[PDB]
Amino acid sequence: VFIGGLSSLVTEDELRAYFQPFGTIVYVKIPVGKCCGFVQYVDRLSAEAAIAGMQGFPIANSRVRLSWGRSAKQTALLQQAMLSNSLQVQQQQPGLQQPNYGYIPSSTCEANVSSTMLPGCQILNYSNPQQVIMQGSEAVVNSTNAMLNRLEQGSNGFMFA
Amino acid sequence: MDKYTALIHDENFSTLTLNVSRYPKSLAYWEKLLNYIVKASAPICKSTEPQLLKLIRCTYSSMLNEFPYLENYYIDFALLEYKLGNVSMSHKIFQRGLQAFNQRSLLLWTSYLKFCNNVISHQKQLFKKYETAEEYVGLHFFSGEFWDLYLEQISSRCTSSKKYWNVLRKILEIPLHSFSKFYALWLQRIDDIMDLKQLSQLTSKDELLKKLKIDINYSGRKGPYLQDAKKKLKKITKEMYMVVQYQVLEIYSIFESKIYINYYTSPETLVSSDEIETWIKYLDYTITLQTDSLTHLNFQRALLPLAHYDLVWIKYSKWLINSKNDLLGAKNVLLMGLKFSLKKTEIIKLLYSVICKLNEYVLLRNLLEKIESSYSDNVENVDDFEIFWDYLQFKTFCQNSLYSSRYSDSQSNGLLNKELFDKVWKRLSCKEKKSGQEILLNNLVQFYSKDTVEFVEKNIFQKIIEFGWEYYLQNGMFWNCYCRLIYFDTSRSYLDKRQYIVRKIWPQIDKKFAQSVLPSLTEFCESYFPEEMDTLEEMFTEEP
Amino acid sequence: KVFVDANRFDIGDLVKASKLPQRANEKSAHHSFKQTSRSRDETCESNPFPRLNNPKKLEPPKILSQWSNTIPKTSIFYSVD
Amino acid sequence: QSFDIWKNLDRIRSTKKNAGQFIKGSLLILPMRTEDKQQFDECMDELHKYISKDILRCYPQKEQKDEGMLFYIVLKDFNILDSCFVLSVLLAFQKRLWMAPSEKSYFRVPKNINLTGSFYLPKNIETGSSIVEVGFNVVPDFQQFQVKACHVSKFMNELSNFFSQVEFGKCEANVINYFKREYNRTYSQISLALYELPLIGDGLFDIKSYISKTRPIIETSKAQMIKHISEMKAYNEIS
Amino acid sequence: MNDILTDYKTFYLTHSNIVTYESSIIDSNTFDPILYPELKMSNPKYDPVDWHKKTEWKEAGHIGITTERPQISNSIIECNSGTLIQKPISLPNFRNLEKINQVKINDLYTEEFLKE
Repeated sequence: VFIGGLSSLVTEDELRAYFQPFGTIVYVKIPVGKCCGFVQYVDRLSAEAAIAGMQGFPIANSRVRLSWGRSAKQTALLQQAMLSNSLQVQQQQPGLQQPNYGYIPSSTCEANVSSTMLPGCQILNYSNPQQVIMQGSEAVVNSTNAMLNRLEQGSNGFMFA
Repeated sequence: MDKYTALIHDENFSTLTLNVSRYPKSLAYWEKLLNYIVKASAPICKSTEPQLLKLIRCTYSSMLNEFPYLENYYIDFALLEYKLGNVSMSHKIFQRGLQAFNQRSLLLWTSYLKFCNNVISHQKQLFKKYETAEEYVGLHFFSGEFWDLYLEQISSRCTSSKKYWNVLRKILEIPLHSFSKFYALWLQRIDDIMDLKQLSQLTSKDELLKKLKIDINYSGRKGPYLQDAKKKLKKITKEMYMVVQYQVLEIYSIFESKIYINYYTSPETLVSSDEIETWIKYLDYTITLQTDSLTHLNFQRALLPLAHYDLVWIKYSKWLINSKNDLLGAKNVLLMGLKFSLKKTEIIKLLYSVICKLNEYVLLRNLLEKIESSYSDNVENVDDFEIFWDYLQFKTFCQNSLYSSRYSDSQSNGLLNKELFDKVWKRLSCKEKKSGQEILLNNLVQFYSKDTVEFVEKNIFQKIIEFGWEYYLQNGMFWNCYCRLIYFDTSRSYLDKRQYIVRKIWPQIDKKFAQSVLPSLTEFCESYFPEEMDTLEEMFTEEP
Repeated sequence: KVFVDANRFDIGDLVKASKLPQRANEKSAHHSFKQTSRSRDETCESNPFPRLNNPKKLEPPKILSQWSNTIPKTSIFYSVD
Repeated sequence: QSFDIWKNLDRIRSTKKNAGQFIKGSLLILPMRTEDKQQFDECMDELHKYISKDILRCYPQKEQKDEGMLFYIVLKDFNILDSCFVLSVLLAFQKRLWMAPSEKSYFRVPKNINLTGSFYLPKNIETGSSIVEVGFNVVPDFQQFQVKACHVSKFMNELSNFFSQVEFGKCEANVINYFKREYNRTYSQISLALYELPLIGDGLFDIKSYISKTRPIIETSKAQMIKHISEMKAYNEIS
Repeated sequence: MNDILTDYKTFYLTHSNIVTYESSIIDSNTFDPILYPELKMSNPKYDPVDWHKKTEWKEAGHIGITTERPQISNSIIECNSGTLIQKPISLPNFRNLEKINQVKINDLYTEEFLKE
């Protein structure tokens, strides 16, 4: 996603806090003072859900402008080949080499495994920053426990995100 | 010896039946048992042994009561009973097959109508069945076979040839996978018209006279005027072809190209990472178009490949809640989603909320009894915490609403009712074996009153100190909670709560545990007591 | 048990019955392909994962050749091969 | 208007333009639950006194749960009013236990409450707001209806406006035994689905062979995701 | 917002009774503190309570890329064929037949960040 129209008073952690529950997230780097950011998800489904859900929402009192937009490498490539104005052709983003069976897209797990591998559960997942973890049994305990931690520490001021 | 007794004294039958009766929800055992019983009657006819036909019927009926989304076995069981002489039973077999699919399956309607053409022999009743199948499974993307079957019956029975033009004009606007055949029918049938009175078969005569400036009763030379007529109707059909071609080609290029599996398969199968994504996108597409038969049909169509996954059971229920506002519909979708999905916890958590919002609380009070009786009154010892906590919140809501408040200043007694606090304490007593102890502690310190906090401090925290259990003494969240209980109590002043904490909680924690307790207790003392931070640092300095 | 058309319980015996004698040796000696007779006794266990055994995508919807120029000329998404 | 049923009922008697003559072959079944039977029997006995026994019957179930009794309420051949009276009384009484435990008068309905429940009609109806149909109904023959949270007077008003429109036809004599048998089949199925909640892994799934069947594909899947992250890291890297 | 809705649902379930809840339900907002936190979680912009020209219709199959799609104005596909025979069917009215080839894109990326 290209998140455009930012306040420029918003950090990267505070911008990770908005766009994280839509799905797991590879990187959230933002340029120094171009008043616009860049968020990249693992899933196409989660990124489309983020553009639907967060369109025009105000981050630090400025209506935000969400749309698509390439990476940092491709942007440097297009910028130098546009100052040389030669071709400015792009490259397709890499596929997941499907059929992939473990993964149920748009799903987050935040942190010994004998799982019965049945269909309704989730077996594999992407780790949060990055590597691949076998999904444990106790996702809800770790998640709920971390959000009680986040509430009690954020009320006193140790994370603005 | 006959076929039945010979079959019973066979050795394989006890093994196949014991493997089915041990492992019910594995499908291959059922199909092995079934193929063996059918092969054990090598001519099947009307004279085979009735003690053995009763067993083939019990096998098929029990399998289809276990695995109700198996489309091909309803067809096969109905065709077996059709072979055995009675069509009266095969009607019932197809109709429970349609009902377990909630009337929205294409294959059972197609096979039921190619069955019913032979045996129903009454024309208006057969056409009422085709109208029923149309209103349920008509707008299916692959329903070219249904409509072509329907046009076959209309062109063979009817003598009027008006009903053919009617039905074909309804085919022309549906976005089917193979709509070009149903356009070529219309094109050659316009081109096969002969005189001006038959142009009123399509539309009304005044619609022609206004929209296309064409008079049926133009008497005169009717050659050129009929050719003008055919060219203008072919132009209108070309425009409607463009609209249906756009919608068909858009659905095919984006969504329907990517789904490879459309069948139920078995409860042990896994659906790819591609097709979970394209079914979620394709349901999200369908909801936008605001055609309701097509939306119920696409949800019932997506529940063939991943019925068990439960992503759809929740998405379909939330569609019935917040887009169409039919909330008993969304209660019934989750009630039917408990039977299929293997991960029941998210559906039971949403289900409790849907039942509470409908103001049907006795159904909640009865539904909690099936969970607290499914574990045999021992839900306090459940392995997964996610079941117990969703249970305990709504059981606390009901237990506050039955028994009126026991404490002062109008406070419902929450977790500390003597029937619920025992369920809390039998789980806090297991001490590390059960997961999720910290959330029980952290949800027991929100009382903020005098006698309520005094109950909590006298019953859990003091008693964990009195038993001296090592897991909670070791763990810094316990002492953070035992400070945060007293400090947010609105019955004490500042001096006595600060003096109570620093003088009678912090001395009690053992200095051998300080390396784990101090990182959690330091954040408390840094947030609320910055002045008394040096006392806490000098209680746990490295040199005594 | 349904779509094979030779193991169907209603028209099951008729298809085998009307196969014909083929009293010509060269009638069977003409074709050298496989028969692919799918038995009725097959189960759920074989082909456990349908994607991994190589599947085919469904064919695109056929359109009228006389109106083949009225199609949208560019698709939306860049698709390869 | 008021919160006394009789004033609302005499209003709906006077102003509703043939509110008397009944509906042909009209049958309505409303299954309701109660925790205690002795509170229920007083309301149902007073209710039985006012309405003809042939018109309203109460079929107890077999008491299979033995805790929550499930009584079917059937109104056969009711008028346009009898329906309003019985529905207002029962829809208030099954919510009297939770909200107003002190008032205790089975024909006067206090003003803090709102009427909310559901009833079943046969499917062979022709209808040619506050009462809506449902989509995705679960009993194979009948049409579940929802009534959403109204006053007592608006409930009477909307029940009369609803039963003016509807037009019943030609059910069997014992269709009520069919509904009893069917609704008991449905809640036996969902109870026996909750009894499979512990028993998923190895209880009835032959996990010993399922794990050996889908161990290598989870392993190749994990390989493909690790390869994906390294490939995507090389794609984003400026280098 | 997700943390607040989760902890407030957990708090309300254990500190409030039905007599408070059924008097807390008001219908113009269809707000209900048991179920409304369960629906408002991942989407912040949630209103609780002419379709062919919204920005959810126009970019339906594909987000960001807006195309006015051709459609028939009076379609009969919701009507059953048991009721189409009662009176003869009118001709179709069309809308947006000029735009089967036009697709348009609001490229925020290039304009606001590549070309500043």
